[PDB]
Amino acid sequence: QAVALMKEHVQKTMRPEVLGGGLFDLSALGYRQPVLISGTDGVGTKLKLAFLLDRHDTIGIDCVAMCVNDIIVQGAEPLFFLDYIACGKAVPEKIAAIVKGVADGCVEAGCALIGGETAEEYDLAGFAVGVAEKERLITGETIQAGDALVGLPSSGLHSNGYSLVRRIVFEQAKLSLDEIYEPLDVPLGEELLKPTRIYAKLLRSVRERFTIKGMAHITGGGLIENIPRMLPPGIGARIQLGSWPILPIFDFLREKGSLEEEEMFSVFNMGIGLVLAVSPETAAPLVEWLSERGEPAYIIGEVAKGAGVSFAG
Repeated sequence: QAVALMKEHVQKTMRPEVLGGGLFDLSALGYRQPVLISGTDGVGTKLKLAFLLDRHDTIGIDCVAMCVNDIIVQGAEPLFFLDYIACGKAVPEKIAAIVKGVADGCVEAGCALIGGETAEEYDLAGFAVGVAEKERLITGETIQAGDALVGLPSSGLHSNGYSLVRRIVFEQAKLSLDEIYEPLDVPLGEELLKPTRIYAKLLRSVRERFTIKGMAHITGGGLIENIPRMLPPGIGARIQLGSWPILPIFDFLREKGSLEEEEMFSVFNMGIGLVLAVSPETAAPLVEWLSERGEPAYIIGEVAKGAGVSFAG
């Protein structure tokens, strides 16, 4: 049954270009000068929570999101994904649940799960491949002083800063994953397990109506480390504190862990999972457009001559 359920999950991700191992017929898409963008990633310490809660049908999404979000910031469209599950002994139902999350993420990203491997607690590793029109690569090179930074909200902690989280919730506060602590509105275990947002579909819609000069996926190192990766040399970012909603989970962690402001921004996404750089005149229109489709967005700052990220207000 587990195997049967596993095949059903994979089948949902299929797209017409997949030709029965699965091959991907790129020629069907009609790219003139195709450039392949790939990436690999592991969930990380967040996996430890999956173990403790015996809930494995969502971490697969985090895995897919980490690989896919990094691909789309370069302007690529995700094509296919492959997973690698390592474990002591393989329990069918367990593997089936891990794959289900991967498939769900793949469905959200629009990429097909064309391959997998279960080799004999566990560890998950994902690999995504995307493609972009060579002359349509988003490099951030055209970003100039004065451009606006529009941030799209994260769903929560996403997949970074879990080492610190585990230290705070287990070593320091000695909390229970089943308890509800204010300002959180659900059990801590559930909050810490919320899957990472996948921005693939949204960005594909946005890019059809607007010119995105650059993008940054907020992962390791937070806003501080990732925003500069999309900016040209000589250009820095000025973030306006209080221009976007800092999710409760972060206020919770700051309190329960007696954390300093700088450490926070150096580890957590603080509420923003993807930052977009656009010309000044595009900022408000973009935000309004997203608003009408039920997507919140915030003008979190602007770029300026210099380098690095600084905060104000």
